[PDB]
Amino acid sequence: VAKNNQIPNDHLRKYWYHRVKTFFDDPARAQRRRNARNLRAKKIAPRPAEGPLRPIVRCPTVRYNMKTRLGRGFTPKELVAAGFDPALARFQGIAVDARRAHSKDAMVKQNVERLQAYKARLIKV
Amino acid sequence: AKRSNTSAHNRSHQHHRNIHKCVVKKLWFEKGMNAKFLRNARYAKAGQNK
Amino acid sequence: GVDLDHRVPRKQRQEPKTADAQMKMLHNLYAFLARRTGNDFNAKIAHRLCISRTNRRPYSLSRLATALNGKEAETIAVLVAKITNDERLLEVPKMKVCALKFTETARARILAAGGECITFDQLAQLRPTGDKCLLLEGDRTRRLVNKHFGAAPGDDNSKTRPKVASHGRKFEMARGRRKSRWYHA
Amino acid sequence: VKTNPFVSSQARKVRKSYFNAKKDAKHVAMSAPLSKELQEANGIKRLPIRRDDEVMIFSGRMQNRTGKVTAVKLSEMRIYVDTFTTEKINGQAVSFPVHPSNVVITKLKMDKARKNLIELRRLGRDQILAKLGH
Amino acid sequence: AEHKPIIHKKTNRFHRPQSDLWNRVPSAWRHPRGIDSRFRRKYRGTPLHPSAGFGSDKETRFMLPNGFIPVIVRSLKDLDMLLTKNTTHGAMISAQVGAKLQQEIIKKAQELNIEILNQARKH
Amino acid sequence: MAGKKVSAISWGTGRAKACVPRVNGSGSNRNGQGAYANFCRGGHRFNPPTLLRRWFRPVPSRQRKFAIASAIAATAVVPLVQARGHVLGEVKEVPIVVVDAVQEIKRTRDAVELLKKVGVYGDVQRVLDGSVHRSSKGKFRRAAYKTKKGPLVIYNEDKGIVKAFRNIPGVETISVKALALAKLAPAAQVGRLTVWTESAFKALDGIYESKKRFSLPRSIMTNADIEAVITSDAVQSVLNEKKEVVPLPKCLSVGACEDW
Amino acid sequence: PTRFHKSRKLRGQVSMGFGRVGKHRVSPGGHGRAGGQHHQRTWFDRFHPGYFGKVGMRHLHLMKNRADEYEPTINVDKLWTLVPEEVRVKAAAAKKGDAVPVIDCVQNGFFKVLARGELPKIPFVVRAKDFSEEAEKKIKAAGGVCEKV
RNA sequence: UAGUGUGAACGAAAGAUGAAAAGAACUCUAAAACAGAGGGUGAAAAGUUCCUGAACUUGCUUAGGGUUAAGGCUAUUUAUAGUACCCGUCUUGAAACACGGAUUAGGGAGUUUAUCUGUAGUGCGAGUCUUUGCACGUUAACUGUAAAGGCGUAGAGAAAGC
RNA sequence: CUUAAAUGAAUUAGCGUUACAAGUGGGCUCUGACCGGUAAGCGGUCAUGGCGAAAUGGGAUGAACCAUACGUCUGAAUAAG
RNA sequence: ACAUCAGUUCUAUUGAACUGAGAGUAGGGGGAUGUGGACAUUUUUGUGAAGGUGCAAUGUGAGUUGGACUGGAAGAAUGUC
RNA sequence: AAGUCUCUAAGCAAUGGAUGUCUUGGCUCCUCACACGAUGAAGAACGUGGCAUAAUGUGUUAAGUAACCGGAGUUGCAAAC
Repeated sequence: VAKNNQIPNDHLRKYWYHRVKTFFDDPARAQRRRNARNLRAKKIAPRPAEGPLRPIVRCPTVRYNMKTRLGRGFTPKELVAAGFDPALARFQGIAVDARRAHSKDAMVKQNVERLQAYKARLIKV
Repeated sequence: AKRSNTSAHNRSHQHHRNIHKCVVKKLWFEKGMNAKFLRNARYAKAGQNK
Repeated sequence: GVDLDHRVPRKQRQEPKTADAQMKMLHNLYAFLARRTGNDFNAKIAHRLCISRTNRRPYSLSRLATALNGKEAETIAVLVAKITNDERLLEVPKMKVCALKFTETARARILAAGGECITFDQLAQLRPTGDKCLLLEGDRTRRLVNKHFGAAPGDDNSKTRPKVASHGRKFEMARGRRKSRWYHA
Repeated sequence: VKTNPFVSSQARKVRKSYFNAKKDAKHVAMSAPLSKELQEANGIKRLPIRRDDEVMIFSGRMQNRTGKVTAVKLSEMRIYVDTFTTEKINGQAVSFPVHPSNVVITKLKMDKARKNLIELRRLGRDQILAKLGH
Repeated sequence: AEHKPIIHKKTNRFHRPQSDLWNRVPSAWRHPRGIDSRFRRKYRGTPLHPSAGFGSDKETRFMLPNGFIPVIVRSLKDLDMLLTKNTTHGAMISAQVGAKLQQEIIKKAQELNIEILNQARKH
Repeated sequence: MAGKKVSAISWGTGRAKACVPRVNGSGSNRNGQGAYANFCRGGHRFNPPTLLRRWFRPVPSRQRKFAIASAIAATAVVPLVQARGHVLGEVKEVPIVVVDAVQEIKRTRDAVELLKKVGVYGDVQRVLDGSVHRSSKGKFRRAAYKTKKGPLVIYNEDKGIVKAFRNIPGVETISVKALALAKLAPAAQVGRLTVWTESAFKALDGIYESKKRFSLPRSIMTNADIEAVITSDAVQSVLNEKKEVVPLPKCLSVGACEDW
Repeated sequence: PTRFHKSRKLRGQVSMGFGRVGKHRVSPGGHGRAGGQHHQRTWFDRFHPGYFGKVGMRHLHLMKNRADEYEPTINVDKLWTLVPEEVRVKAAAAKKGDAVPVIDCVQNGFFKVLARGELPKIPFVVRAKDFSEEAEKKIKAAGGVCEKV
C-alpha cells in the first residue's frame, strides 16, 4: 500500500492461473453455429426457418413494464380462440406453453391477431 | 544493536533548500469568533440588499 | 567557480505537443501575430493553442448565451476550445462565435438561429487587433479528477473526496468519518 | 491464389509430402517434354518416363547425345541412361544420374497403360483449348 | 571548395579501462560505473572521458582529408542525391557493388563531376 | 511446462559448487548439470510469449470510420500518391473513374487491356520488374521474395471482375461496401492509386450520409494553407516593421579625454 | 511497448533504477492490505479514513427492480428534451383551450421529477410516478398538470 | 536410445563432403592397410562427425624490448622524461592481510495479465462504448447493424421519508 | 460613495500554485560549545563547514586539514605552499 | 580558438547574431547507436552476398565506412511496427 | 656488456568448433474424430529378410499369402521374375 491510490482490491489469491479460459474459438464458434442452422433450414424445407411462431409478452418487474418481448409459447386458451388444435399446433409450427395464465385481456387480443395472421396464410403440402 | 538516536546536522540545510510563508486566506475565522457577533453580522448583510 | 542555483523550477510549454498539421499550423499564425503586432489578445490565443487538451475545457453554449447578453452585434466570442450545446437552454440567441471545433449538435443550433461559425485562420483576416472580440475560457477545476486533488482526505477538513470504487455505507464511513467511531477527521 | 483450404502452401509441408509421396505420385513427378517430331504425332507435350524409351539432354558435359533409360530411381529422384558415362580413375564406366525436367524425350515405347494415358490427355487438350479460344 | 584547416582535437580512439589487459573485454568504450573505480573519479594517470569537449568544428565535421563529406552510394539511382551539392559532398561507392557496376558509376560520375572517394579497387 | 520437465534438487553449500538447481541421477552425464534456471542450459526462459497476453486492440469504431474516410480523401491529391512510390505518369490526374461496362469483364487479357489504356500499367510494370528480397530468416517460413503493392480497383458489384483481376501481380479488388485500411493505406501510408467504377463512385455520398454512429469529420481551418492569410493587406497594415539584429563593435569613444 | 520503457535505457547501470543499499525485494510491507491497524496504518489513516469499523443496518435480499430501490430521476428544467422540438413550437401558439401535449416520463424510464431550474409559459401534462414539492409548484406556475401513476 | 540405481524412478551427447562419388588407380622409400612423396579426380580438395573455420593455447618464420612483474596515459626527433595501486561488491571508510575473479567462446536477469491511479496524445460529446451476438467476407481480420447493458447525467442519511 | 497628497530606508531580486513519481529512513568528521568516562582513533548531543557523491595543487605519504571546487586546448599572472 | 547545454535579442518554413555556465554516488528527464522478426518503399549480388582475419579513414561516443586477403550464396538501406 | 630464454606485434599453419548461411524437426492456435477388449485389447518376450544388431513390417502362410483397388522395376551388391 503506497501513495494516494484506492484500496488494493484484486480477487487473485486463488490459483486462477491454472483455471484459464481463452476465447480464440469465437470466430470458429460462429461458423459451427452458422453451418448448423444452414444444415437445418435445408432439412426443414419447405417449412419456414425463422419459426416456430412465438407470443408477444410483457416483462415482469417495475423497470420493464414498458417493454414487450418474445415469450415461450401460446396458451391453450389463446389457440382455441384463434382457431387451432392445442396438441397438433406444435407440428403446425407454433410453440405452445400450458403454464402461463397471468396474461390479462389486452395481451390476449394481440396474440389472437398474431395467430390469425399466421393461420390466414398457412397452407398444407 | 546500539545505533544513533537522532541528529539535527542538516535539518537547517533541508529547510532552506525551499521556509515558505504560508499566507492566510482571510483574517476572520467564522468557525471561531462569537456567534452573537456573527449572528448580527448576517442581519446587517441580509437587510442591506433588499 | 560561481555561486548560482542551476536548477529549473519552472518549465513552460513553448510549442504544441500535438502531431497534427492544422493545430501546429494555426499556432504559427497566431505566434507570428503575437510577436509582430505586439498585443495582449494574440499573445493569449498563441499560448492557448500550446496548452494540453485537459486545460482547454469545453465551453458550453448556455455559458456563451450568458456572456453575449448585453454585448452588441459585430462582437465575436473567440474561444480556444470545443463548443458543446446545452439541452436545457431552449431558444438560442443569434450570436457570432469562433472556436477550434463545434459539436454537430451545436453547429446546427447556432446556424438555425442565423449565427456564424468562424475558424481561427478566418478570424486572423477579420480582426488582427481583436477589436470588439471577447476571449472566454472554461473553468479549470470542473474536472472530476480535480476534486481528488488538495490536502489529503482526513486532514480535518479536507473536503477532498477519497479515491473509492464503491459508495454507500460499508465502504469508508466509520472510524475516522464520524465522531461515534472514535474521531471525526 | 488458392481457394482450396486442404492443400497447404507452407514450404515445410510441401517438401515433406513431395519426398515422402506414394509410389504412384512419384512416377508422375518424374516426367519430361517430347521432341516436336513426337508432339505432332501423339498430340501431347508432357509425359512420365519409363525404362523402355530414350532421351536427349541439351547443356552439359554429356551435351547432345541420345540414349536409352537403364533405370529410373524414385528415392534418389534421378534417371540413369546408356552412353552417359564417365570412367573412374580405374578403367570402369559408371552411369551418371540426370533429372528428367532438364531433358527431352526423343523416342517412346507403348504400353496398354501408356496408350490409355495418351488417349485421355489428347481428348482433354481438345476441350481446354476450345474453352480458352485460341 | 574553401574551408578551414582541419584539426581533430583528439588523434587516437578511446579505450575502455582494463581492455589492454584482457581479451574478454572489447576495446569499444564503456562508461565505468564502479563504486571504487579510479576511472570514474578522474584521478591522474587515467584516460580522459569522451565528452562534448572533444567535439570537432561544425564546419569540418565528417570531412575527409581531401575536402568532401562522404555520402554512401549504393546504386546509379542513389547518385542523383549528389547532383545539387556538387562541391561540398562527394561519392563513396559501396563494397557490395561489383566490378561491372563499379565502372558504370565512375563513368556516370565523370559526366556530372562528382569526386569519388573510394580508391584502388584493383584489376 | 517447458524446461521444468527435468527433476532437479539443488545440492546445497559445502560442495564448492554454486547453489543453482542440479538434475539428479547417475551415469547419464546429463546428471549433476544445472537446470531449471534462465541462465542454465535447457532451463525455462525468462517470460516467453504467453496466451495470457493481450493480442487484439479494440480500436474505437468512430476512429476506424475516421481513417477509411481520410484514406479515401488522400486517394485524390496527386502529391501524395507518387510520394508513396508510384509511377502513374500521364495522365497525371487522380482519381481515375471508369465506365460500368468494365464491371462485366471476365478474362484477364481484357483486364490487362483495360489498365494500359487508362494509363495505370506503369504501376503494374513497377511490380513485374524489380522484385524485393527478405534479408531475414523469415525466408524459411514465408517465401524468399515479396511482391510490390501496385494499383487498386473498386466496384460496387462483381460480375466476374474479381476473377479477371485476380492473378495479375499488384492489383487488389475491393467492393465499395467493404473498404479497408490494409488495402487503401498499406503500412500507414495514405494515397494508393485507385481505379473506381462509376456505380462504386456514385454510391459514396449515399453511403456516408446513412452511417449510424459516424458523422463526417470537420477541419479546424477553413483554408488549406496559411500563406494567403498573412500576405493579405488586412493583416499587413496592422503589423510592425520587420526588425533585424545589429552586430556590435569590439573597440577611444569619447570626443575629448585630453582635457583631463 | 518494450522499446519505450525506462528499463531499456538502464542497461549498464547495475541496479536498474532500484538502489544499492536498500535492494529491491518482493515483500517490504506485507501482502495487499496488510498491517492496516499496525505498520501501514499511516497510509490508511491519511488517505482512506473511516475504512475500519461497522456502520448501518443490514439489508437482506436487496433487489433493484422493486420500486423501493429503483427510482430514476429527471428534472423540471428539461422534460421538453423528451419531446422533439417541432411539437412544443406548435404548443406555444395555442389558446387557453385544447391539444396540450403529454410528456410521458414513465415510458422513457424516469419515475420522479425534481425542480432544479426554470420552464417557459407553455401548457403541458407531466405523467410520472412521483414529484417533489417545488417541482409540482413550478409545473402549476408554467400552466400545466401533475398526473400520478 | 546410450547409461545409473536392489527398487520406485532417473536420462544425455550427436545435423551440413560435392551439382554428381567423379570416395583417390598406378609407381617410389618402407618389414608393412605405419607414414608420407609423386601422379590423378573436381569449377574449387571441400578428402570421409569432410561448408564457413572465430577466440583461448601452440609451432615455424620475420622485427624489436628486457636490473625496474607487465600493461596504460601525455609529449616528441621512438627509447627516453613525467605520470599511473586491481577490477566488481556490501560499506562512514577497500590497493587492502574483506569477499567473487586461471583463460576463451556461446547462453545469461524489471517481463506479462487483471483491477485502478495520474500525465500526455486521439475521436465523439450530455452523451459515450458495439463487445455478448446476428448479417457479410478475397474469411480467426476487415465491414455493416437491432436492442439491452456498462460508466456519466443528483445528492445527503443507518433508515423511513425527502 | 467620496475631500485632501504622494509612492516616503539600504542592497538585491520576477513572484505565486498544482500534479505525478524515484532513491533514502546504518552515516562519518574538522574547528568551537557540552554530557558520561582516568582516558581512548571511546560512547551520546549542539552550530557552520567538509567527506560520503569533490578532481587538481599543497601538508614526503593520508576520505575529513589549507588553496580551489573541473568541457577540450594554447599562454599570462597568482593562491595554498 | 573550438564543442556542448541554457538564455537574451530578433526571425516562418527549423535559422541568425550575442552573452553566460561547467564535480557528481543513489536516482530522475532529453536526444542518439546497435540486434532478432514484420509491413511498405528502394536496391545490391558467381565481373563474387553474408561471415572471418589484418589496415586506413570517419564520429565526442555507442558505432559506421573504405580497400586487401579468405569465403562460395545470399545481404543491406530509408520510414513506421 | 650474453641469450635459442622471456615479453609484444605481423604472416603462414596445428588445435578447437564460435560466427554467418541452410532446415523432410519443433512449439502454439483453430478444425474434425475417438467406432480399444473373452471374435483375446493395451503392454511384454522371442522368432522371421540372401547379405539385417536396433527400429519398422509381420507370426512356422513369419519383410509376407489370398481377393478387390492402384499399374511397371521406390536404394548398395547378388539373384530371380
